[PDB]
Amino acid sequence: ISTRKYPSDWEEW
Amino acid sequence: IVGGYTCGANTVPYQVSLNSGYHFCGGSLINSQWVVSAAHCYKSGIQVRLGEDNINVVEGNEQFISASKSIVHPSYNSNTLNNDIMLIKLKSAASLNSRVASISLPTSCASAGTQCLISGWGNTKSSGTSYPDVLKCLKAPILSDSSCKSAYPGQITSNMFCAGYLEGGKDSCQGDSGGPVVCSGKLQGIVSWGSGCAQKNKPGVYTKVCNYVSWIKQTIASN
Ligand SMILES: [Ca+2]
Repeated sequence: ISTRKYPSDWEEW
Repeated sequence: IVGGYTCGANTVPYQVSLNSGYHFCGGSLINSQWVVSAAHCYKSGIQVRLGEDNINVVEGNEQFISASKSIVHPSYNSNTLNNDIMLIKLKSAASLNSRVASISLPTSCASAGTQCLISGWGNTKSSGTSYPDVLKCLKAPILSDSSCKSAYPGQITSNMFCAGYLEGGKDSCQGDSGGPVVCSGKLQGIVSWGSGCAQKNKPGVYTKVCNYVSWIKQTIASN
């Protein structure tokens, strides 16, 4: 929840 | 960028968009063939988009170049975010012009209170979502190491620094990762992480580029 990638970091796991 | 302003077209000529069928991260052009971004922005297939202002419209200053190599720091840790840096080699050299230009690497680390320019196409809201078409900018100071550690106890390594505003309201955000923090014409930081965006006592946390200059140069020379 901390990294600043779009849409989020967790979304890519 | 929350609480920033519209930069103006091509006023940040080293800013790039990393695209995987959509914008997902920023980056900084450091020579005609190489970009600096965050390690957590790695993907296997990246198209680098240089010269962008409106990322949703072909306006005529763009250059779209595929990445040939995307090189994450070998000591990057995805749990702690230490060593959050990546080098991207372009498949062909960009054509450098007034709208597509490199940014210098630092010769020394920056001090607390130095004002920097942070830019990107990330979210412009601190609650909910609103993504811009055009590039946004924020002027923000580097904080003292003690203030940074006090904001994020147990989490700040020697490869990170904080910049921004402890009162909240102005920060980088999702979609800004990998993009530049430029201070006195040098690339000092890479957008990395924070707790929420633009929240009180939770400034942005940035990779400390001055710790990597030798690594960058050697990686480029051997690739
Ligand atoms: Ca465009």
